[PDB]
Amino acid sequence: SSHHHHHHSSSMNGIRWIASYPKAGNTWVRCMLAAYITGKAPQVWNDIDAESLTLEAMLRFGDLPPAEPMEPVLVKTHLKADVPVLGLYGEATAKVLYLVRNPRDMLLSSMRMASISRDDVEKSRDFARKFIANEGLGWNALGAGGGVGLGSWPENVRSWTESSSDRFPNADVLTMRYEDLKGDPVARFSEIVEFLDLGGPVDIEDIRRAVAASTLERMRELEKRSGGSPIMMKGGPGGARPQFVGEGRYDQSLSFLGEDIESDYQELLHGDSGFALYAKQYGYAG
Amino acid sequence: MNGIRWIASYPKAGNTWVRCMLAAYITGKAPQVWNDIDAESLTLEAMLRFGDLPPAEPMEPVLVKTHLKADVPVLGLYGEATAKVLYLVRNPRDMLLSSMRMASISRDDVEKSRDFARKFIANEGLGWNGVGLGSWPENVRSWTESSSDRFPNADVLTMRYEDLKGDPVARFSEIVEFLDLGGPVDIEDIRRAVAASTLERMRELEKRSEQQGGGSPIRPQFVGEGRYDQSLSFLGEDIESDYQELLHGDSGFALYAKQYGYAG
Amino acid sequence: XYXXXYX
Amino acid sequence: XYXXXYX
Ligand SMILES: [Cl-]
Repeated sequence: SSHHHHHHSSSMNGIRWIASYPKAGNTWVRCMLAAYITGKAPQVWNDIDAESLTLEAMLRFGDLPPAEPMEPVLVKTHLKADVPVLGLYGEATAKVLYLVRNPRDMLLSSMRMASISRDDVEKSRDFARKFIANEGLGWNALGAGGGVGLGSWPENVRSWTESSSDRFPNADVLTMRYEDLKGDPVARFSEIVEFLDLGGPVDIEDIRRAVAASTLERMRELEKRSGGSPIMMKGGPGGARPQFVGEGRYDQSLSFLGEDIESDYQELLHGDSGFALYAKQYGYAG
Repeated sequence: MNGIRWIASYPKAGNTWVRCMLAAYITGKAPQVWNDIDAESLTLEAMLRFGDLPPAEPMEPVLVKTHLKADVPVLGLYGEATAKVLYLVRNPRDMLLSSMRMASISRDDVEKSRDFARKFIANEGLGWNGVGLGSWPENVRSWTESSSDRFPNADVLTMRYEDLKGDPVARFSEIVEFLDLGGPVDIEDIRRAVAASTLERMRELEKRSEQQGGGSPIRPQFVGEGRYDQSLSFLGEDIESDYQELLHGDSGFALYAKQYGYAG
Repeated sequence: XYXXXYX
Repeated sequence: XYXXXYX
């Protein structure tokens, strides 16, 4: 009986948008929603996908969320709210949940997901400077929304959070900071659930269990165990893929890329662009 | 006539070729790069990627390419606005192999080519790679039948890749006449648009595009040889045999294979 | 697959 | 890294 070895494998109905710029903690929230809706801990990615639609995925097959749902329908997107596809849901939209996150952390998260290691000085510097230059990820023609459909960060934020009585006349809108969720997951997630109004009293015990089911640790297990995908273990080098569930850090310094990059970032933060305005508004500007 | 003209087909059925001929005809200019083709007709799936969509109330003839089955929800938006469906069909043997080549799978990589053929056969198409395509029979059926239902205001024409290959001028003339792109159709210009779009011109278009990055058709060459009824025997007789079995039943696959002269 | 341990 | 195990 020796231990410590490793195994040898060799409106009540209507659309609820879960909208966010890439890397703002959208999947975590959807995981908590799935856990909460089903009262079961999600085990693989498909358990998460089973309880909320992804617009861009659906579009890939010519599919669309129902334009007249007879139930609450959760739909994720990173697309700007003013893309023509979203205009089909002007009236059918009942809730907008918009998740925002520190652009520093979105930048670094996106970088990892682009398979750029902080060891690759040239590629990581290039990536970070493009992000700053473009006020976000809408330069990446290969990323979500083809870049253009995503917009820069301020463009995305503005589209989802402003003039909501115009775009979605029948919807309530709630903006939630990733950082606030990290701070007090149970309190903030219960606010999300109450806001989405999926029906009936929010049981704080159900909320607590849903949060417990969706911690970084549980979601790391989910990633390894999956099953589906976030978008055949140990093939060769080329089979490696960036870790989807990372550390979920806050206000990361860009200094490790070079103090000049950090300085460029600060220049951006304290300028007069929409980027700086939103960073200030959401407490990301210091 | 205002309204959408769909250029619909299962993948690898000669869609880009027809679009090239259309661009040459509409502009009266031989396409030199991919962008000259893409300038003249929209691609549904490319647009959706941006959350964009063809106009639901078009005030002019609008050409749109898609590989999706006609019955997916997105196509449902265009029930009224659809004026013409041009559907291109091609021998599935050749779609299979063209698709296999474009997936950068070598004919002598026994395991990957075999696996690819098996999946094509098991799934009766390429709808596993996505479900929006459907199987070949599902796609063919969706576009060519019950069109009075899906697109109540549209006429439908189906053309075989192989017939286009056999007599480009006669066949493209029929396409242009059908699509109703305004004014009588001058045979000289059908001839000129066909000449601008031969395999040779398109290989040149491919090269030229590559030296300018003047677009992309979606590294495997997009413009190949356009072979017909290729044997799958090289993949193995069990696989050729499995394929033939598809042709010899009374399934939808067999029905359309027979119908379009692909059943041997 | 998906293992693992630690025995 | 990015691939799992264990072998
Ligand atoms: Cl073992």
